[PDB]
Amino acid sequence: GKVKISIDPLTRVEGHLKIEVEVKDGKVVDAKCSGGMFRGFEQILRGRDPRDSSQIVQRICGVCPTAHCTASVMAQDDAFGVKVTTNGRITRNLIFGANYLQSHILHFYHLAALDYVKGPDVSPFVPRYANADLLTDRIKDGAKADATNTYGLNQYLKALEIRRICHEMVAMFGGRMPHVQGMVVGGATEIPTADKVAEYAARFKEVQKFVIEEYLPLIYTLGSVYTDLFETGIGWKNVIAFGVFPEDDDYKTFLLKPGVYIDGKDEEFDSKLVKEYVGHSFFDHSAPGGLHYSVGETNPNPDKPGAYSFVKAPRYKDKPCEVGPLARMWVQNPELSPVGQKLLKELYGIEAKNFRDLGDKAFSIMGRHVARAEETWLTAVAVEKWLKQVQPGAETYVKSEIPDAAEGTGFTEAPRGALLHYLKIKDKKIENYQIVSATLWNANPRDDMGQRGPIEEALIGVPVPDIKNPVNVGRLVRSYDPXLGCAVH
Amino acid sequence: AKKAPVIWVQGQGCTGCSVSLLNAVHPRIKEILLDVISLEFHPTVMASEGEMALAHMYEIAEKFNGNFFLLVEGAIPTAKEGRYCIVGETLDAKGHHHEVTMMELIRDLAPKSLATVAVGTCSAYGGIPAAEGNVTGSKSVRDFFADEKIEKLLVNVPGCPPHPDWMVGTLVAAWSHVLNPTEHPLPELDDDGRPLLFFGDNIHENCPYLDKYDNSEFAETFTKPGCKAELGCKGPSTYADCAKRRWNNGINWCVENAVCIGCVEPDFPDGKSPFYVAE
Ligand code: SF4
Ligand code: SF4
Ligand code: SF4
Ligand code: FCO
Ligand SMILES: [Ca+2]
Ligand SMILES: [Ca+2]
Ligand SMILES: [Ca+2]
Ligand SMILES: [Cl-]
Ligand code: NI
Ligand SMILES: [S]
Repeated sequence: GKVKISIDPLTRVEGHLKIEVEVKDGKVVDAKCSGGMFRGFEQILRGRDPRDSSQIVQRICGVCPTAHCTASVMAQDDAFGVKVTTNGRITRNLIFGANYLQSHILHFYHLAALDYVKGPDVSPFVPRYANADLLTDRIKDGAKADATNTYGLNQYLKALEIRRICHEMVAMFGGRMPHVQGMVVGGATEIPTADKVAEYAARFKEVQKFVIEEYLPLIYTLGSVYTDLFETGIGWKNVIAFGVFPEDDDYKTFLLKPGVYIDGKDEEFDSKLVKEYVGHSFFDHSAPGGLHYSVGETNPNPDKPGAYSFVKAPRYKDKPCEVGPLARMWVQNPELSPVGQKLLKELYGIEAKNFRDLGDKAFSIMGRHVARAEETWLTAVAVEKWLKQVQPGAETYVKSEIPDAAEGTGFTEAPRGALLHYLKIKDKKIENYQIVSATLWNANPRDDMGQRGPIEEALIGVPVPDIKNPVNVGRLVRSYDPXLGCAVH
Repeated sequence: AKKAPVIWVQGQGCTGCSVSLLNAVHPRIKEILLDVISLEFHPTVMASEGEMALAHMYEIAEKFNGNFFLLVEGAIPTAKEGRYCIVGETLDAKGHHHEVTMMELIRDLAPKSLATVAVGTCSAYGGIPAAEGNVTGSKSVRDFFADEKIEKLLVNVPGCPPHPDWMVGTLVAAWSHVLNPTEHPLPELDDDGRPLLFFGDNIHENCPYLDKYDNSEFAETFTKPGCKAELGCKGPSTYADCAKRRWNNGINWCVENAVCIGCVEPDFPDGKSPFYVAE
């Protein structure tokens, strides 16, 4: 009595995604995640001036280009042997942090929310699933249903302007957005002025007000209606984080620390243990057993028997691990926002001080949205601080020369999860460039040992009581905020 | 107040053209969506998914045959029978599955369109996906149309990404033309099919640093005063109105901040590289 459901395109994610599920007795019993578009940035990059990489790599994704830019310039800083100044480090954090706010807001509202909020009866808000299990369907008190839906929809509409303001903030020291000009090997290209710091701060305060007063309350209210969605979309419960937003010049300390949590245990992150498998991916490897990214290979092969995705399969100590706000917030375990502390008590009867106090609820559809909203607040607190630390007039750029032969790795967290760029230079040109991105860790296919990727695994057990309106499949997928351009590059 | 029907498709894109559109002002994106266009299909933002989303796209392409704009973001890969870009899966009168390639999608929808508008340098000219080293046979809309012998009005709005003013302005000008062609002639295009409205000015000729250039005052590093030419600026070989319009609602632009990398040009990126070596 199994039924197959195939969804291609899985919309309201970035890029080209197919999801296939098998359903039996009203639940998903198997799943496959497929990325169907390839460009091959790692091939395109070969033979170029290594400095070009921080422009080229941004075109992997127009939603998170600052993350790729950050990883690339850090790889170049490492390979070129240059140390960034205090003000360069802070300026880079302000450019990138403004897009963290943009990206999370864009995701929750403009990608995720139409699985819960009933939009107006015009395209692109319709057509939609006939039985979409929306706020207007769930809340049985009709006036409350209308009021809650209108509250959510008005925030969706307002968030269009708030996310645009976040890009003004990125452009302030980044030049433009998408695709900044302001981050380069050696630091940042424009020293902040007092006036431009004040202009960034004024916009930031408007974004921060929306985050605290509108976005956080909506997420906690939404979860209080969809309590069943804290109880499914579980997955491996293994998470990894690389560290993001260095808070000191030697990159010893971060806003959100590196770490791994596997099978209920915390451990340190050791980059030596990252490798990629391709048994079910459209790629050829010169040797068996998975490849560490420092010897990564990008030899596309769409004819590879048994393969089903252009996404490779990264594993840590041979374990699938997921990434993103859930991962970072779980690893760091920061104190929850005052709004979260209050609304968890008021709306759920939950006493919670720190993220891990959510317990099992963290590893779920709604847990992922909560983690993302809380991280948006946490990032806003950091930006507010960085705006006080940044020094008008202080040098942000240090000169460098392209080395003949070198290697460097830039580690960061994209809004969607752990990100590194590995750069090898020979004869002053890119010899190899290997990208291990965020959605790569989430939306990957089975490895050579048949272990499902995190999204594939998290789909197992998701309820599908109505096969013609399988809304929880998309809800699970979108809770991960996938970017398939990043996943495949 | 009839809105322009739009089907927005993505090939080998990064969604940056879409994101840049979301940054529009005067009008902003809310008014664009509710008042200016009917965005019928767009994979990043639309409510429906899978079968329902594709069925809706095809229904609109039929009902609005010869009366919708096909907006294309990203390049079209032709190697390996188009299999480097699968845009969806269709189901027959029987129950079987068929993948749809970017090639197949464009070949299908372009002849149904009123006009095709290639937004971004990828779709207009090939861009980064078509750059040296790629193995996907990545192609622009104009080249794919030429190979396919498709004659359909085509307008290119390049940039990586294009400014929202360029995309909105071009689309509004095209729609105005359709509604009243003699009152609103189509924007004059250059040899590369992009409107002179936005791409007629040379950046360098219009640059506020031109006085410094003329006096040989060149910035020694990014954070020193002077013209950016020695840092790699491609303003001299680039045609766009960025010096006037600036970016992100007038907040900054590439040349003030750093350098122009020639992102609107048909030879971007290879003809504009290395980015940090002077022209
Ligand atoms: S033109 Fe540039 S911004 Fe637009 S899809 Fe291509 S890479 Fe992305
Ligand atoms: S080289 Fe660049 S910075 Fe200098 S005048 Fe020309 S466009 Fe302006
Ligand atoms: S200034 Fe140059 S790189 Fe920047 S948007 Fe304009 S054409 Fe593109
Ligand atoms: N955030 C983001 Fe994009 C993804 N996944 C990257 O890296
Ligand atoms: Ca195939
Ligand atoms: Ca890779
Ligand atoms: Ca033909
Ligand atoms: Cl703008
Ligand atoms: Ni992205
Ligand atoms: S980002």
